[PDB]
Amino acid sequence: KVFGRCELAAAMKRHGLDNYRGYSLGNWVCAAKFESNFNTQATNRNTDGSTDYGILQINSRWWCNDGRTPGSRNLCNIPCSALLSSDITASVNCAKKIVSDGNGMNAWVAWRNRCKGTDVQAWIRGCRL
Ligand SMILES: [Cl-]
Ligand SMILES: [Cl-]
Ligand code: NA
Ligand code: NA
Repeated sequence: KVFGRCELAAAMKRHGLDNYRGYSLGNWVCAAKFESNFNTQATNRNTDGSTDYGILQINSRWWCNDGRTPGSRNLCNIPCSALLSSDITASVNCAKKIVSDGNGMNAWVAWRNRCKGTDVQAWIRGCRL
């Protein structure tokens, strides 16, 4: 599913991401835009052989099991395919674990390079939330 901007913002609010660990909703919408273009089906392979999955591009080396990333961890205890669903629950629940692991949203490269230090509020402007 390809979300609209305000549709995704509302879904992330419903799932508890607004101000989660101090990150306002716009941060999460901005990260999703540049990680996946709001497409839950997005996948991208990394040089080390791991793969990133879903709307927030969660990596199989640490967070999910895809059956082809040797020695990796499954810290979210889920198959990576669950992160491609039109229902974002599994992606949100795993993202909450990631953002709590000490490095905050710096775990998402696109957030650090394209959202951090910008007016992220703009990503939720106009939306009914
Ligand atoms: Cl959803
Ligand atoms: Cl933080
Ligand atoms: Na915001
Ligand atoms: Na893994």
